[PDB]
Amino acid sequence: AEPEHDHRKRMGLKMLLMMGLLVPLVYYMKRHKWSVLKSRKLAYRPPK
Amino acid sequence: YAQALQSVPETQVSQLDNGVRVASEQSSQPTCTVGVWIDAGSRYESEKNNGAGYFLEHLAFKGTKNRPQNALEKEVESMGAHLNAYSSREHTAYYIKALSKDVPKAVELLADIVQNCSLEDSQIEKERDVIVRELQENDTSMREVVFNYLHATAFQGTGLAQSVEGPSENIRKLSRADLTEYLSTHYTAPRMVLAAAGGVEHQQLLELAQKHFGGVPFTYDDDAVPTLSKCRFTGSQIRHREDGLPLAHVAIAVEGPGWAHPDLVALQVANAIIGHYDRTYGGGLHSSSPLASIAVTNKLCQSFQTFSICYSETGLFGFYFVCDRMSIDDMMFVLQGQWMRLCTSISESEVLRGKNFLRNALVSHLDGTTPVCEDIGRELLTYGRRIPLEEWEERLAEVDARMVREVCSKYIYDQCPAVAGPGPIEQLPDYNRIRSGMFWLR
Ligand SMILES: CCCCCCCCO[C@@H]1O[C@H](CO)[C@@H](O)[C@H](O)[C@H]1O
Repeated sequence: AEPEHDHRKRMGLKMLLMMGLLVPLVYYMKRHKWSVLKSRKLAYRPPK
Repeated sequence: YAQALQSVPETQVSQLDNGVRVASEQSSQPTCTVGVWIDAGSRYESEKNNGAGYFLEHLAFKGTKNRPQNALEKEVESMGAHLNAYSSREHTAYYIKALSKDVPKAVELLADIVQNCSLEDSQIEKERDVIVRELQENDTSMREVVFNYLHATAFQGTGLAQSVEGPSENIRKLSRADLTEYLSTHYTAPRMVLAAAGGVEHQQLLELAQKHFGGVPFTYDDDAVPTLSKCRFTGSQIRHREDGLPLAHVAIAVEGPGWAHPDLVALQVANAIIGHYDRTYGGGLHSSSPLASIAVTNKLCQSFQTFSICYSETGLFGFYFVCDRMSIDDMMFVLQGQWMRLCTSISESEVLRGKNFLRNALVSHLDGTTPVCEDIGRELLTYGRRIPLEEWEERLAEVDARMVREVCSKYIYDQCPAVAGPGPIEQLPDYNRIRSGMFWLR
């Protein structure tokens, strides 16, 4: 019914490892660019 | 020319058994200017000490114990001599300009100030409110607040970050004492220099100084000069926004090498390439300085200036433009593009001029007596001795293209800059953007 089976799974393995590796990288990358905001600091200084 | 340089008299130098270095350049000019240049600035202050040196400046002239206000003023005015001075973050100075017929008198006056300021508890309290006011005037000069803010963030958390005038709180409360405390701590011979230029002859100077500067060192501290705590640079920004102003100010910069370092020449040559603009120029045809040309073609700004402000062991190599609310972006875009171009694909045809333009400055850097004195004063204080035009020449007369690149790129490429901007700056893109404007998609 599905001759792929074995092929489809060895493939599933390889995909899972990429997701594992790829998301954390882009996560660190996303976190990196943003930091400039997350860390940012406002202040209001009317001359009164 | 080369001969003109070669025939430029040497600058006599000699230290006292005291520690003071006395240097000068004898010319002929019936006039001249002499003054002392201190190894003291705001950099040397504390969180509570900061402002002293400035509070101090505003009293330096108002009289000494040996001769009160009414007199000091009267005695100088009366001899047609001019007494003026200043103080930065690492460098203060007081100078007088008279007829070289008064080296001895001037010299005495000088000393009497850097050694015995009245510090009249009654005068102080007055200047206190004079500064607090003068300070609120320095304020609306958005051209200066911007630089201050630059330093602030550039060297955030360090001695440099503090402004040369200081917080209003400090000024509102510094004590007759603190001032004295600041004076007797930094105004010492080892850190001071007595320089001059005019018809004055070295010897008459030395003696005169050696006579009124009767300082005496006991311990080893007195005789030694303390090195300051290094200042950490920080790629960061600070945005003082207010669409209420007519136009915006921007200043971006990377950390500089510091006096001692040679490259400050190649680097000084690069800035000569991007130069500066100012709506009163006549030049949509300006030689290079495309930044200026572009600034004219596309109306990018009211003006801009390239600068290599440096200190003992650090500095700031950047640029600053004044622009309308709407052309902030392109301007920054175009400029930041020039730095890259500068250190990624410069040309000989460029550096050649660059040099020349510098040499012409390099020389007019010494137009008059007051200014010359300024060099001797500084040079010694920051370099160690004096650099003759004849020298500066070579130093910057052997900078080729590849040299500019190698350096500029060494100090600019992919570095985290420090920007500052007051005024209507909504259009100025985020840090990340100006950041990735630090690497060329070579
Ligand atoms: C977004 C993450 C994508 C992960 C990559 C998909 C990997 C597919 O890889 C596949 O693995 C099979 C098993 O060895 C091979 O037979 C196929 O030729 C190969 O293309």
